[PDB]
Amino acid sequence: LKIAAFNIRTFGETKMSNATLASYIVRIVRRYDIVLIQEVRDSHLVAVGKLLDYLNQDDPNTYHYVVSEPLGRNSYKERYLFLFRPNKVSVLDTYQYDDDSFSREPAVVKFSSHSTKVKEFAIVALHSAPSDAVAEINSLYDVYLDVQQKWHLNDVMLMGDFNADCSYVTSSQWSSIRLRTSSTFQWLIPDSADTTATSTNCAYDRIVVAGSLLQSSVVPGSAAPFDFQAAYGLSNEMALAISDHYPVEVTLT
Amino acid sequence: LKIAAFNIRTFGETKMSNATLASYIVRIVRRYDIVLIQEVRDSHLVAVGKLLDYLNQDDPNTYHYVVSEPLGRNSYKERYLFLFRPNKVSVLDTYQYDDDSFSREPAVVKFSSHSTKVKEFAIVALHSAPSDAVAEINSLYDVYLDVQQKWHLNDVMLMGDFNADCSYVTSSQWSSIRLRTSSTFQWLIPDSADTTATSTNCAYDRIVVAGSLLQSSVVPGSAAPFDFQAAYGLSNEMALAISDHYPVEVTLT
DNA sequence: GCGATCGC
DNA sequence: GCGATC
DNA sequence: GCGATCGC
DNA sequence: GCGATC
Ligand SMILES: *[C@@H]1O[C@H](CO)[C@H](O)[C@H](O)[C@H]1NC(C)=O
Ligand SMILES: *[C@@H]1O[C@H](CO)[C@H](O)[C@H](O)[C@H]1NC(C)=O
Repeated sequence: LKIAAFNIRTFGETKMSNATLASYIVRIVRRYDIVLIQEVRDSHLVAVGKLLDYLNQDDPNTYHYVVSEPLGRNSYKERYLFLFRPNKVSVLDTYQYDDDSFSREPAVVKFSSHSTKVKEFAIVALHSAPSDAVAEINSLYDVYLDVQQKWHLNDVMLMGDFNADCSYVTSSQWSSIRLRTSSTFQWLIPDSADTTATSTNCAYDRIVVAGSLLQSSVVPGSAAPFDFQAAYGLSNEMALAISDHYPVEVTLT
Repeated sequence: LKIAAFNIRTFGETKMSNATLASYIVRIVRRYDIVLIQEVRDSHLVAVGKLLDYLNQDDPNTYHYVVSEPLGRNSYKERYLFLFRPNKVSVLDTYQYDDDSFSREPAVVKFSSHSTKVKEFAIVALHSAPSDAVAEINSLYDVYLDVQQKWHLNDVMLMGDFNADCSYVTSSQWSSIRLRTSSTFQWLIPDSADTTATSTNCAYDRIVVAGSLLQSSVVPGSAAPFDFQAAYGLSNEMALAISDHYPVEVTLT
């Protein structure tokens, strides 16, 4: 099973209405069984509708989805969108963590997976606020505890664009982040990875796993950023038109 | 007499050490009798030394100067530098306004001018904080009153990079700015001027005059931004390497 | 400092 | 058009 | 979100 | 290397 987290810069009607752009997004999305799409700025779900239409052109149930409400303290809101192949996994339950620790309160989905060692697991999504990256990543530790009590599940994948490097999270701040220091979690995407399509070299996008079953289901060395620029022979300009971030992915067995 | 205010993006040792860059700065500076240079990030005055050396290669007294101390609340400091031709004008007095209304407290120079209608006038320099543009421009009204009481002088020129347009000062904020609403002042650079070398079209840099004598000394239509890119046949890249702003200038008679 | 979209 | 973001 | 220098 | 800016 292939899972990815993808920050698609300002995913909305404008990008989904460009046929060239749409085609590349569709291509990327089709690589995965489960894909978290962040930065969905689509109050009426018109862009999301268009995407599913493309994905479901040959079989109406190729992909299904779960979408959060528009999240944000002020006028700037984003949804978390989970795309999944219904023949591979099912959604057992979902929940919106709500506390005010986060700009975009984490969306949590409990999945059933027939084809892998782990049979049931949750995914916690987070597109952190660049400005409050340290505190938010640190707050995810409490979300993990929450999920654990709510569903009696230890097998949890924490994923998204954490802004977890470069100017947002410096080297001296790591020690104050419980999600990082705790031995309960395994960070699949290392600090040395480059998850940006831009000129920077930053490990913004992360994949964090907790639980013995989930940890043992991970295929060694499968976790990495997917450089779509290199894969598809695009120019930097074309790559940036799709997104400023690369998806981060992992394979489960 | 020709007076200008020029924000030279990060004026410092790096820019002054590039001979091509230095040459263009020198060319620009030589157009004027009095020139306010902002964004001087030169704690030891090495860049300022180099500039004067160029300017004074043929006659040791071609240009003289007055420099403020490094100004700023925190670690980011800038000096205000006034370059003047000593055969044209003299410095009678200077003063550092100090209150905490400003990020970079205005430097004030009182000049003597033999060749023009106005014989004595002050120049108030301000490189406002982009973020607190409205309040700072509004605070200049109080500085004007200050100068007026200190020296019994009504002939005052307020100049610099006020960040007075586009996202920093919007249309609905103008009415709260006393320097703008008061009939005491004449705004020489209009809102329709473009003072940036970048792609934006903004009237950031301004020239404001108070006092009857000074107002009547102004040559009608002489006040404008000096587009050095167009003047010297530079590429956009070369122009931006010099500065992101154009000098604003005026002629007095 | 810059540039972009959304959602009014 | 422009504010709140990334 | 990005990129630049200074001044440690 | 990195924080405080523009
Ligand atoms: C799609 O976006 C790209 C990359 O930004 C193009 O430049 C193209 O202009 C857009 N769409 C067109 C009209 O088909
Ligand atoms: C001067 O700066 C320019 C413009 O940015 C050049 O690209 C040039 O590389 C610099 N100086 C050189 C070494 O002489």
